[PDB]
Amino acid sequence: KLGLREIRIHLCQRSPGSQGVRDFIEKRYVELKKANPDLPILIRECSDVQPKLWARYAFGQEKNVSLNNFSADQVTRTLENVLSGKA
Amino acid sequence: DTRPTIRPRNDVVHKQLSAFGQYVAEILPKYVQQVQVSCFNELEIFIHPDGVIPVLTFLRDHTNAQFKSLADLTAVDVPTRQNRFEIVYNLLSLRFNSQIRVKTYTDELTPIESSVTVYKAANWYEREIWDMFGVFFANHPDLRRILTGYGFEGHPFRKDFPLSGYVELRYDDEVKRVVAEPVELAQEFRKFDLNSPWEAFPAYRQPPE
Amino acid sequence: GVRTSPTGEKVTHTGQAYDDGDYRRVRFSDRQKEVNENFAIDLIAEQPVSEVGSRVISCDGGGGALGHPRVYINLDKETKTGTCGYCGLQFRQPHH
Amino acid sequence: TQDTQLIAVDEKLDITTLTGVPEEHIKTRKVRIFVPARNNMQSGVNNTKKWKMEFDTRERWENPLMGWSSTADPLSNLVLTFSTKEDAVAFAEKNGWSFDVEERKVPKPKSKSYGANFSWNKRTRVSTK
Amino acid sequence: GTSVKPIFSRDMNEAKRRVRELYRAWYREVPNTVHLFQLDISVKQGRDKVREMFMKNAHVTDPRVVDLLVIKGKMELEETINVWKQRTHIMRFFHETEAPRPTDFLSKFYVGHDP
Amino acid sequence: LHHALIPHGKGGRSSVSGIVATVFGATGFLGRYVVNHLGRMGSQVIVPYRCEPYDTMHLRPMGDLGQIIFMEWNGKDKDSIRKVVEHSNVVINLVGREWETKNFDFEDVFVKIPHAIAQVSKEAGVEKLIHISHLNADIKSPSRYLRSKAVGEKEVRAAFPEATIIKPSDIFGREDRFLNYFASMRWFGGVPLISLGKETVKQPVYIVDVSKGIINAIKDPDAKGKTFAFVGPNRYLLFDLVQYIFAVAYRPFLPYPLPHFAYRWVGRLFEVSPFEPWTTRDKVERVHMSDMTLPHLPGLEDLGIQATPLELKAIEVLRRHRTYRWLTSEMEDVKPAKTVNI
Amino acid sequence: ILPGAAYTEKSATYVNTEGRAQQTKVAVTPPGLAREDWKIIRALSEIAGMTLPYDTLDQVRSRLEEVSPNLVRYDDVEGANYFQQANELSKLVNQQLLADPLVPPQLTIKDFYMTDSISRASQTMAKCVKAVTEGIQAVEEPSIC
Ligand SMILES: NC(=O)C1=CN([C@@H]2O[C@H](COP(=O)(O)OP(=O)(O)OC[C@H]3O[C@@H](n4cnc5c(N)ncnc54)[C@H](OP(=O)(O)O)[C@@H]3O)[C@@H](O)[C@H]2O)C=CC1
Ligand SMILES: [Zn+2]
Repeated sequence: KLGLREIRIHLCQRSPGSQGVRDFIEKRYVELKKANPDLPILIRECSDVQPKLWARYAFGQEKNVSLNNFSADQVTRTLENVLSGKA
Repeated sequence: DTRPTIRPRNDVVHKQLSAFGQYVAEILPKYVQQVQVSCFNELEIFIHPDGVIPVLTFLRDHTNAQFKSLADLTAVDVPTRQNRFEIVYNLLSLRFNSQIRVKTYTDELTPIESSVTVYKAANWYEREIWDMFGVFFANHPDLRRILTGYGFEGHPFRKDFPLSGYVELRYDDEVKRVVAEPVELAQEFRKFDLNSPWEAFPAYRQPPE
Repeated sequence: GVRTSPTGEKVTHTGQAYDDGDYRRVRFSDRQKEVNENFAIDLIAEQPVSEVGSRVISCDGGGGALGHPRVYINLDKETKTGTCGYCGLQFRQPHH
Repeated sequence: TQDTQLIAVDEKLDITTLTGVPEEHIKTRKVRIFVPARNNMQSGVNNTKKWKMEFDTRERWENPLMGWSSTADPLSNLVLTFSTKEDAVAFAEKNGWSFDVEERKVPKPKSKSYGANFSWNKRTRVSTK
Repeated sequence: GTSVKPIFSRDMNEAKRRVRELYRAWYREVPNTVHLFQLDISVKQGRDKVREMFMKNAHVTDPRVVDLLVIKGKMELEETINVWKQRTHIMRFFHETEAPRPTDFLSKFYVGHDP
Repeated sequence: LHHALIPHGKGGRSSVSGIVATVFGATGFLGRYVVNHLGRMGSQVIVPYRCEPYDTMHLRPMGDLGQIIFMEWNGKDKDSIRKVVEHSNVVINLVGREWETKNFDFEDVFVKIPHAIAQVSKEAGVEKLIHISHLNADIKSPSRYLRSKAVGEKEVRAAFPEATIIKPSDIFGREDRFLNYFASMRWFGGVPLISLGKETVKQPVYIVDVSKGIINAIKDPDAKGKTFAFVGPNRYLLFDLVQYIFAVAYRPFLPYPLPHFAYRWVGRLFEVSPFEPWTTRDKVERVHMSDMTLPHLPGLEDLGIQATPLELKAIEVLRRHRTYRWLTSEMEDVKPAKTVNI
Repeated sequence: ILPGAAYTEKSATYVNTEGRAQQTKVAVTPPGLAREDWKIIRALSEIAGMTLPYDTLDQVRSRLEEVSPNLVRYDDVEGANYFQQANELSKLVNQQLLADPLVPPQLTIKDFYMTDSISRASQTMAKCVKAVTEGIQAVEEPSIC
C-alpha cells in the first residue's frame, strides 16, 4: 500500500531557487490544508538548501520530487500531481 | 650582587654572535632567511631546505667559521605548520670556541639532502630522524630504521602518534612464539591538563589576530 | 573496630566488602584479606575536646614542622565544636 | 620559484598510508576541532587561544584487580594544538580523519559603567555595595 | 602550491614501475624466506600475503607517496633478507593470535559500543 | 549476569570476558591450550593443581595480573573440589591419565573424579560444566580407558544434566603422545604395526581446534546438555598415517607385523616402569582400535569452527624429531597419505 | 526492558525551545550492557527483518537531515516564517475557553527539583526538596573540605 502519509517541503529562506515555493506557500498553502486537514504537510525550512519535496507513502516509502527553481504555479501543479492518486 | 638569583647576562658574547650572524647572512643570502641571537647568547640560522648542504659546508670549511663538529641533528614536530617537521643542526667550532644552530623546515613528503657528505657524524643521526619522525633523506647510504623494532609501523615521535602506541607484545603459548596484539592498558594514562589560564610571561604575548 | 560481613569477611574502614554473589572473592581463599584494624574514623573520636578561653585557636597537629600546616579555627558557634580539617582534633570555648 | 623537477601534485595530501595507523582508528574515529572554553571556576582566558584536536571517547571499564580505568583505545589521550582553524582542519583529512568543527566563541563586548550603580531613575541602581 | 618536487618518481608511471620490481623482489625470496626462517606456513600463503599487502595500498594516487611505500617496502625486504627479522616479526604479518573481529553491525552491537 | 560479570573490553588481556573458568587438570596438554584461550579473552580462570607449583609455572604468563589463580586440590577430597569451584561460572573437566598409577587407576580418574566434580559443581551452583571423554568411549571395549570413560560420561550426565560432554577423537599437537608416540618408536628397532595396521582407521583432530571448540561451547547458549564429538576433517588408515608421520619426520620405515597377543605382552613389559611408562597394554589396544563415525552427535563444525587437517599442521610436531639432515626441509615436500572416505 | 544510553553517554542531537539544534558528546560510555538508543532500534529492525538504511551516526544524522534539514545546522537558529498562514488556519475550527485559572505545574521551588527520571533518581536532589519543604534544621553536615 502506498497511500499518502505525509508531504515534506524543504525550502530555503532567501535563496532565489526557492523563491517560487515561497510564492506558493503564502497563497495556496492554506487552501490545501483546508482540503486535507488530516494530511501532515511539513514545511521544515532551512538556509542554502535546494527546494525539494518528500512524499512519505505507506509501508515506509518516500519519493524525492525536487522543485528546484519551480514557480508558484509549477509548485502547485507538482502538488496536485503527487496527491492525485489517493493510494 | 643585586641579582643573586637572576642568571648574569653577557653582552660581549651577544655582540660577537650578532656580528657573526650578519656575517653569515651576507655571505649566503640565497638560503639564510632570518637569523636571531637568543637572550642567553645562542645563535640560530634559519636556512631554506635547499641550502642544507651549501650552508653546512661553508660553516665547516670557512677559515672564519671552522664549525667542525656536528653536536646533534634533531627535528621538532609542529603539526600547526604547513611543514610540520623542523630539522635542527647544532655545530660546535673548536677553533673559535662557539656553537651555532642551523634549522630548516620540511613537510611529510619531501626529501632532504643528507649531510653525510659534510659531517659523517650525521649518518646515524639521519636514521633516527627518519625512524622517529619519517623525514626521508636522499643520497643517504644506509637509510633504515635504527631505534624502533623490526617491522614497526608509524613514526613514534610524531605528535599525532599515541604515547602508548598501537600494538603491545605477548608470548602466546598456542603458537609458542612471541606475538603482537592491539594495545590494552591495565590502567589508562591519566592525562593532566595543568596549564594555568593566566598569562605567564608578558614578553612573549603573541599579538592578537 | 572491624565488623564482619554476613558472608564472613572483614569490612574495611572505607566500607568495602565483597558481596556474596561477587566472583572476585576467590583471590582471598587460601590467603588473607588485608585490612587495617586501627580505624582512624574511630580512634579520632576518643580524643578529648580541648577547652580554651579564646575566640580563635591555632592547631598545627603538634611537632611544629612535623605536623600539618597551621590553621586557625573559629570557636564562636557555641552549638558545636571546631575541628581542625587536617587532623580532626576538636576545640571548644568553655561557656565562652 | 624553485626549479627542482617540479611536477603537478594537485591531488590532496594523503599521508594516511604512511602514519602506520591501523584501519580501525582511521575511519570510525570522529575528531573534533574546537577552542576550549575557559574553566568556569577560574576567570583567566589564557587557555582559550589555541585550537584543540581530540578524538571521541571510547569504552573505559574497570579492572578485575583493584580496578583502575582500563582502556583499549590508543587515541584516547591524544590532544593536539593548532594556532588557526584552517591549519587544524587541514591536519585532519591530511591524516584522513572525519572531523566536525565548532567555531570559536568570542565573549561579546559588554558596556560597563560604574555610575550606573547609582542611577536616579533606572532600576539598575544597586541596594548594596 | 599545486607543484612540489618529487622523491624518485616524476609521475604515476615510473612510480608504478618501481612498485613492479619491488613486487618482483618480494615474490622470488618468499620460498627462500620460508626456508630460511623455518616458517610453519607453506610457501603459497606467503606469496599472496605479499600480494595482499601490495593490494591494500592501491588507492594511493600520488607519486611522492608511492615512492615512500616503495622505499619502505625495500627496507622491509632488506630486513627480511639478512635475517634481521625473526620468526615472530615475520608471523606478525599473519594476524594469528587475535580473534576475528566481526564486520556485521549486529555483532558489533552485541559486543560493545564500538562504532 | 552478576554486576561484576558483565563483559567489557575488546577481547584482549585486560578485557573482562565475563566467564570464571575452573579448568581441572589444566597442568596438561589440553589444559595448557584451554587456559591460554581463556587467558587471551580475559577470563579469571581458577586453575587447581596437585603437582609441583614449578610444573605450573608455564601457566602463569597467559593471563593478566590477578586472572589466573592457582589452588591446591586433591582428587579424593570433596572439600578441595568445593573450594576451587565455589565461585565459578563454568567448570572444565580435563582430568585423565593414559596409564594406571598406583594410587589412581582408570576407574578412579575417569569415573570417580568426574563424579565428584559434577556432583559438587551442581551443589555449588555453577552454570555450565564441560566434561571431556574419548570419542571411542564404549562399555564393552577391552581397553579400560575407553570402558572407564563410557561409565564416567553416563554418570556425569546423571549428576549434572545440562553438562556439555565433549568426545574428541584423538588430539595431535606439540606434546600429544599421539604423533610423538609413533615418532618415538624409531628407537625400538622398527615400527611394529599390529597386523601391519591395515585395518585400523583413525580420525585425528587438531588440538587447537579442540581448544577453540571448548571455548565456543562455553559462550554458546545451546551447548547446555548437548554431547559433542570432535573429529578431524580427514580420516586416515593407520598404516598410511604412520607413513605420513615418518615421511614428514624423514625417518626410516620398518613395518614390522606383530601378533596382537605378543603386543599385549610387550605392553605389559613396558608397564612395569615406576616412572612415566612408554606404553601400556591399554595404549596398545587404543591405537589398534578404530574411531567409529557417530554422525548423530553434533560435530565440531556446529561450534562455529573449521577443522584443521593434519597434513596442514604436521611439521609442528615432527620438526623436532627430524635430524640435522632434515631439520630445514619445507612443509610441502611430503604429500598427504591415503585418505579413506570419511 | 531495553537498557538505553543517558544524555552524557551518547552523541545525540537536542533542539532547544528556540529552534537551535545542538549536539552532545560522549562523556562516558553507558554502564553495563546498555547501548546507544539509535543503535538499539536499528539493531532491532535488522532482527525483525525490516532493516533500516542508516548504519552509522553520520548515516542517521544524514537521514535526520532528509526529514528536517534544520536538525543538522548545529548552533544556527533557522528562522521560521508564515505566521499569518498559521493564524489563518487557527481561525478555522472553534474551541472555547474554560473557567479554570492558568495554574503552572510548578509554583514554588519545592516542585522544581523533582521533574525527570534522572532528577527523580538523584540523591543530592532529594536533599534539596527535603530542605525547602521543612526548615533549615533538616539539612546540615560536618562540612570541612
Ligand atoms: N587423545 C587424547 O589424549 C584425548 C584425551 N582426552 C581427555 O583429555 C583429558 C586430558 O588429556 P591430556 O591433557 O592429554 O592428559 P595429560 O596426562 O597430559 O594431563 C592430564 C591432566 O590431569 C591431571 N590428572 C590426571 N590424573 C589425576 C589425578 N589422579 N589427580 C589429579 N590430577 C590428575 C594431570 O595432573 P598432572 O599433570 O600433575 O599429572 C594433568 O593436569 C583426559 O581426560 C583425556 O582422557 C579426550 C579426548 C582425546
Ligand atoms: Zn590539626
